[PDB]
Amino acid sequence: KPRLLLFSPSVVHLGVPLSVGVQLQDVPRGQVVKGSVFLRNPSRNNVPCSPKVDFTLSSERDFALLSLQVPLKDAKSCGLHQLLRGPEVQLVAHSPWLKDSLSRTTNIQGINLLFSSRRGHLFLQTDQPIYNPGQRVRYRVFALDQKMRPSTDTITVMVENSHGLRVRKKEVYMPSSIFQDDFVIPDISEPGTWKISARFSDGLESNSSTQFEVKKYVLPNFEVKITPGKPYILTVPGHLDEMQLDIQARYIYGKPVQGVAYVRFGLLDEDGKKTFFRGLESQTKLVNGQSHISLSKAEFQDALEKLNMGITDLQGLRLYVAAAIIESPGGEMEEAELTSWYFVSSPFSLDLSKTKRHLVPGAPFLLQALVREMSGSPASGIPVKVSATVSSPGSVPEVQDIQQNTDGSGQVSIPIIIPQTISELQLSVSAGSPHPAIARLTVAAPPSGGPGFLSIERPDSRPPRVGDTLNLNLRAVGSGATFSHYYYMILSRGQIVFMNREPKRTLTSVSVFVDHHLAPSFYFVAFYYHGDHPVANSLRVDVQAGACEGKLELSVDGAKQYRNGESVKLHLETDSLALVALGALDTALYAAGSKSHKPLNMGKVFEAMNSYDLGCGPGGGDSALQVFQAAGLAFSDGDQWTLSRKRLSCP
Amino acid sequence: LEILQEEDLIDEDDIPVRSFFPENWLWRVETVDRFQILTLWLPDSLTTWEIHGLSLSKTKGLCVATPVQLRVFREFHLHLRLPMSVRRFEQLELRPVLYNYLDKNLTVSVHVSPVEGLCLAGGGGLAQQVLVPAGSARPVAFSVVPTAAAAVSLKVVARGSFEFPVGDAVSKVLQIEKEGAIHREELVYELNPLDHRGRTLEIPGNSDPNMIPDGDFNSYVRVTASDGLNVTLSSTGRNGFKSHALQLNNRQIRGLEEELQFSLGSKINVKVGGNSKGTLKVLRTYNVLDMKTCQDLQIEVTVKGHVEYTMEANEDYEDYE
Amino acid sequence: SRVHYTVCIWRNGKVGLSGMAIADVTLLSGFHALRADLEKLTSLSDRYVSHFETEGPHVLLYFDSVPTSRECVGFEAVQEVPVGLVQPASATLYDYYNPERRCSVFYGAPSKSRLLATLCSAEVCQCAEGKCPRQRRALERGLQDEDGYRMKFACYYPRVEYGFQVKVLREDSRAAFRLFETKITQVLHFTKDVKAAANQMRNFLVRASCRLRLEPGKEYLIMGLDGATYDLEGHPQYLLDSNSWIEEMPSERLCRSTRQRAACAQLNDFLQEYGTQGCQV
Amino acid sequence: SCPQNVNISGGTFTLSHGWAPGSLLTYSCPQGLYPSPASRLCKSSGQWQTPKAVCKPVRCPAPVSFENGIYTPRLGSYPVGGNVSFECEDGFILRGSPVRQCRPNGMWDGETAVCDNGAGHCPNPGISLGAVRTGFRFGHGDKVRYRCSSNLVLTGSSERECQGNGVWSGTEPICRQPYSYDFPEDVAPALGTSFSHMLGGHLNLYLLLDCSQSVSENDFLIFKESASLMVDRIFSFEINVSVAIITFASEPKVLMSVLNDNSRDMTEVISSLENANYKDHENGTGTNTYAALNSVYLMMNNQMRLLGMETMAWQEIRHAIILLTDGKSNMGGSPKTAVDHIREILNINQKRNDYLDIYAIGVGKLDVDWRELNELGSKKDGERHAFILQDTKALHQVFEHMLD
Ligand SMILES: *[C@@H]1O[C@H](CO)[C@@H](O)[C@H](O)[C@H]1NC(C)=O
Ligand SMILES: *[C@@H]1O[C@H](CO)[C@@H](O)[C@H](O)[C@H]1NC(C)=O
Ligand SMILES: *[C@@H]1O[C@H](CO)[C@@H](O)[C@H](O)[C@H]1NC(C)=O
Ligand SMILES: [Mg+2]
Repeated sequence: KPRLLLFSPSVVHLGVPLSVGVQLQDVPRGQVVKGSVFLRNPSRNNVPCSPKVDFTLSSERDFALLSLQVPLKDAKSCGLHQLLRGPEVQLVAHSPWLKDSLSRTTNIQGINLLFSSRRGHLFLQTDQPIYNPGQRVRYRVFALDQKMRPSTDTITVMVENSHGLRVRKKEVYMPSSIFQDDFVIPDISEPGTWKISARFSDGLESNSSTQFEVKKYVLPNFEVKITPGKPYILTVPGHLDEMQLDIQARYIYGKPVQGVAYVRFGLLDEDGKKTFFRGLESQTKLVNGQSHISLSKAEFQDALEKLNMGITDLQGLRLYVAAAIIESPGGEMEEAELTSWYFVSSPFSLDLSKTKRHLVPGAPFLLQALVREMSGSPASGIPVKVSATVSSPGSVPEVQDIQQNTDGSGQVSIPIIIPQTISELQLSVSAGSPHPAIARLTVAAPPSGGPGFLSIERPDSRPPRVGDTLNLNLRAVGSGATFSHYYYMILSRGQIVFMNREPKRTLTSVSVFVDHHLAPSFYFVAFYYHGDHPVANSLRVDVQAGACEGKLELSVDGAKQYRNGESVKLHLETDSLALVALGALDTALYAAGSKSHKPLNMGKVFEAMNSYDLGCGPGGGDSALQVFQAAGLAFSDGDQWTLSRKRLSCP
Repeated sequence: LEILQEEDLIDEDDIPVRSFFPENWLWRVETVDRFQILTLWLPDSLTTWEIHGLSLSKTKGLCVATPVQLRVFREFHLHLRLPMSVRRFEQLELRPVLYNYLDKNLTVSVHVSPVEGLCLAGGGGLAQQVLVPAGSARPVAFSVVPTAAAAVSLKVVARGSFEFPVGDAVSKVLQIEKEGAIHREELVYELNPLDHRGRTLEIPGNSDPNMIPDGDFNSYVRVTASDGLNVTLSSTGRNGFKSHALQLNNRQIRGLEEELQFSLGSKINVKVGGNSKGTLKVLRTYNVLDMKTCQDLQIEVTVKGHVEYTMEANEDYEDYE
Repeated sequence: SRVHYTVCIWRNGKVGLSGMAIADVTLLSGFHALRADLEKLTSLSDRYVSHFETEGPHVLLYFDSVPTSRECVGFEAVQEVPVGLVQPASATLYDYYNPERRCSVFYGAPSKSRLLATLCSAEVCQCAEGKCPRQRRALERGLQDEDGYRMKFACYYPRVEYGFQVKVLREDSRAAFRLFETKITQVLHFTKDVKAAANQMRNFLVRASCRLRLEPGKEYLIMGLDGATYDLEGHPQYLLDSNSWIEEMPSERLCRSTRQRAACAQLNDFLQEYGTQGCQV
Repeated sequence: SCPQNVNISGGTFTLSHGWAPGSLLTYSCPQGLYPSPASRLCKSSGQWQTPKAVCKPVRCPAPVSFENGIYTPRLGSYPVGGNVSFECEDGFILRGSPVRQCRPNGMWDGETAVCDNGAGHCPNPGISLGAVRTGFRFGHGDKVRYRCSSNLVLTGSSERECQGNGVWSGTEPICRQPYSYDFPEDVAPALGTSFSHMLGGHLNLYLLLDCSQSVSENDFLIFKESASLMVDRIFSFEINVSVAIITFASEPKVLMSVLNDNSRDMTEVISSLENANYKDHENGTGTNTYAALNSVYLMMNNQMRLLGMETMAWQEIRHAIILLTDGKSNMGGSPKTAVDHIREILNINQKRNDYLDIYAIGVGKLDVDWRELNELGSKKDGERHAFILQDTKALHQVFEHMLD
């Protein structure tokens, strides 16, 4: 009857603290326990790999979060570096309570974990996106720990050329967490995309890299952009929407380009092979930097006929538009290419990845969809129709029809009601009209006769902001109220950050304070115990409106209309002493580049936060072990323990 | 018949030349104590500068600021774009373009400052007369046969009339590549250190008849780590005896194919080690005389008529000396 | 006034081409094409170009069919300002589908040359662009020497670093220059070419566009600035341009004529004093 | 006669033979300005011939390029009295004067600004203001080629090679303007340092004096005076030296030789120098610098023969040549040819380069050519050998304080 619970992330990262959750159950009120938890050897040999940390838990305090440290010296000495086959390790909890109470053969309870040397966040940016051969290349890397604080650990950068051969390598100490460096591209180097990689010296797998392009080019004077009238082409048999483009050419310093535009059309497939339309080439004189050309109906039909292609065959193809504008009388040539144009059967796209699977019977099913305009920003105010067909629970199936428009940014939350003893649920989601986007998903049901169920209801479907408190409702379903409390934890960046206990009540609430470090996605895992069988449910919550912990603001005094050689009073504003890194880039580099490389912004940093997340889907599971595995934890209660994850990817 | 203005122009000395054209600037890293003002001096390039920004602080983590677009515009300038490739003794046609964005007709005398190493038209002293209508642009064609064989500074200058005091001057260093074209001589040698016969190998010295004097001889070694080579390349050289040792495997395997610049005149030797199936590719580059108007396209412009020169470019007897 | 252009186009490779091609000819410095001629050109059924656009010194023509043979078409332009300096222009022909498959052609003025004349020999060569040699005639015209005009030209400006009296063996034309192979009668002065001596060959070259004539079998006095061409044989080879003094030597009879005694005698007096004594400065 | 409308704005002018045909008009402007045109010719009674006249301001060269750094303010050509500041990016340590002020002579002050990271085998030679450099690799055995810009003339080394000892071969090039000259105060320490390297054994010193028509009788007198103080000072150091006096013209004349043993006596050399006159050079008034250098070479060969091929007594013999000329070599060929003979016979290499220094002190303001003086003078790192002084007063001034 008494039990000891062991909670820990499925993957342990070397050199950074590990959070271990420990818990009791059904223990006498006056009873207390003693013990220590430590990482043991992968059992190929037997040497402890971490210092022992004590825990003192009782009836009134039956939970505690232990910050178990895993120093690199102990990991190297005990034999993790000498391991064979895969990278596993064992975490066990040692306490005489097991033998004293449960009369177990051993006083050791543990889990199987994967150990990876990846740690810290490494960011690095180069001088320019594109360079000429024989041109000096400058770059710098930033070293940051788990909490993105500046890190002083030594790092080993390297440079790989276009062919992939290493060209440079520097093992550099970190006094200021920034390492500036420069090198010269060989004058005989062929065009290609070079790569600069940076790793922590003791972290083998912590390689963060950036890429820059090398090409024989000269700086352009103006850039040409081709913007389609609509980023989609409707190819439904009933009608085909007109194809129209607005070709613009403007001098980079602002003024429009005067010249002519040479437009060549063609069909481009997914592989990349482009078949040009012989004929229909349009040449126009740019009037106010712009030329508005369009493809007619009969012209396009004849073009398809010449290639012996049908409208119904245009599935997945792309209408390829290329331009080569000649400045007049300047004579300069600049080329623009269009490849985003896609033949589609519906002007909308449905993303159902947010829809939780394996949902509990007896509680509302939260269908969540993202109505994103095809190759565009999320759409707002677009109706969504879903037909829910509850499969036979013993009677005839029933069809439930709910309609709800998109509140904003494509977010639609449709709480369909699921009856008890449901065999399986079939959903058919349709959004937009006419020519809707059809998305179909089917979900099974948990096995009948289970020990119970837990439901997590989130009244506010809008994503929480930074610093905004989030409250969830927990309700046990399908079992008696033998238990007195349930327990919940919050997972961010693959580490257990919070643990608490809430007493069982009626229509209960659990409040979670969304800290900044919990962004951009944290897992909420809650579970209770019906006798000796665990039942759990994990809800994934994403955090939007990501912003820096501090702030950095650049501003230029006055209007942005200067003259060459004049003075600029650039303004920097922040809230603390910061190693501000600056860089002024000529805009023409973006135009000359074959592929436009977006600069470093908060999106990449927040993705770097999410790169350490161990989550597997939007949460939920048939059993407690499945819920914990999807969340990214390892659970062992002495009788049932989840196996170590087969792969980090969790396909 | 056409009216020409002479020496009533700007003095050419007041016109401010533009010479700083950096692709990127402001690469410094600064410590801001919650407030700092930088007095940046804008370069002479006429584009828009997207000033990036990243913050790294010990207490507030990391932040990336929104880039600031910064625009520089002169409203009348001589934009000049040098050709990507300019070989010595090869005729190129410089194309300075005068963009007149004002609201008045402008008459400008365009000329290239005569410099040693450049064979211009008529010695480089003549100034070409062009007129740029308001809100338009005109190109001026200067034909140059560079005999310098080295980088040289040209300074194209545009001089308006004294009635309308405008003008611009641009001074970019024009790197002259040396005579002939570049040739590549790669040499492939499979590297099996297990076989004792492959332990020591020597690459033959280069004796190329068509190699041009001052052939910028650069050697790069491309050695592949695919299977732990300790290839040590030893070589006597005119400059000196230099040997740099390559350890490609480093007791590790992540795309460790290596490349290192190798500075030799003629001779080269190999000392192999380890156990692997690596490949050595010493790459030699040097100038060569070779040729290729397209073989596919061709074009010919023939002109007939009377063209009036400005009495300073007529190459004939003065008849009274 | 009005100058008639003629842009010609054809293709030979036949492989890798896409047919339609873009013509981009740049007119002379002070010329803009007549739009009437071009619109008449494009209004014809077999116009050979589907589109055109010209502004100032630029003319754009879209050739939608480039065949094997030489088909071509011409238009007429007008002059705005006199051409400031004699120089060829550039005309470029682009490929419609692969503009990187291009090649420009240099076309000269109606009578001038295609490329800048340069006296190129060995592995280093000199800028041949400049002015015509004068071929000064004072004794032949009968004008008496004033203030030592030959001596002033030799010693004051342009100072001469080489001076010889040469007998012209032959007249030949190579590339853009007319080569006069000459034999050294005497070496008056030399800064470079320390190996100058009597009865030695020296190549004197002048641009073919000029009318300078050095009759073979006659002696002339040539002075001027050096050249850096080396003749590819070893001896420095001199070029004739501005700052070069060329005078026809006194013969048995033209110096006999009445007004020419003083002139020919004074030139020979310069000969012996300058060759023997020097600049005296 | 010639027209009298030959006035210059802001300055004066002088004439050689009045307004008669063939007279040479000389233009002069105050310091900080350069005459333009420099001189006019009255022609054969025609209008004045020039190779409106205005004293255009002096303008120092502006930095064409500044590798790995910025320079403020940025101008096309800095005027007199202007300042320029040279600070460069992080990781690069500046060398030379960060602040350089354009002196009225058309030259900056202080060493040329350059910052080097030190990765290269040799120190960064840098881009001198007004010049350009080709080749950004500082490896051992590598080379850099310099080219001037606009109308500047290159004085110094047009090609430098990174030698094994970590010092680039040749001197640091300095693009100069044709009108630019040298102040005595600037050039006295340079001469002192070069002669200090020379004195660091027995030394051979040859003094070459100009006595053509272009140099005047008073000008030659000041030349003789400066030579006399020069030989007086070197004998005051109690160092074994032999000095020879050569005064050259259309045909060179030898007033003293190193073969004679009297060259090691102060009274003998001063008596020989004072006996010099202008009459002996009046019959022939050319400037055959090559002939003078050939006479020096003949002295070299005679000392060779009398001393011996491999005798130590000659191996420790150092040679320093001084030329007080107006830089108008107009006969005998290129003077550089004889310098090639001297270097060949002395077996000049990277090690024996200490045994030969050639000083080419130009004097005058009208017909002094920078290329000739630079070509004659020797080229060594950190030292200047080619000089131009506007007046012989400046020549006497620089010599009388030349040593310390
Ligand atoms: C680290 O290196 C591995 C092996 O080359 C590569 O697959 C992986 O993408 C890298 N990780 C990054 C770039 O985050
Ligand atoms: C400029 O030239 C145009 C074209 O000849 C003429 O119509 C116009 O009046 C002129 N002046 C202005 C101020 O635009
Ligand atoms: C390569 O050189 C290292 C230098 O430490 C040496 O220890 C090693 O044995 C060599 N490589 C192999 C594969 O033996
Ligand atoms: Mg003289």
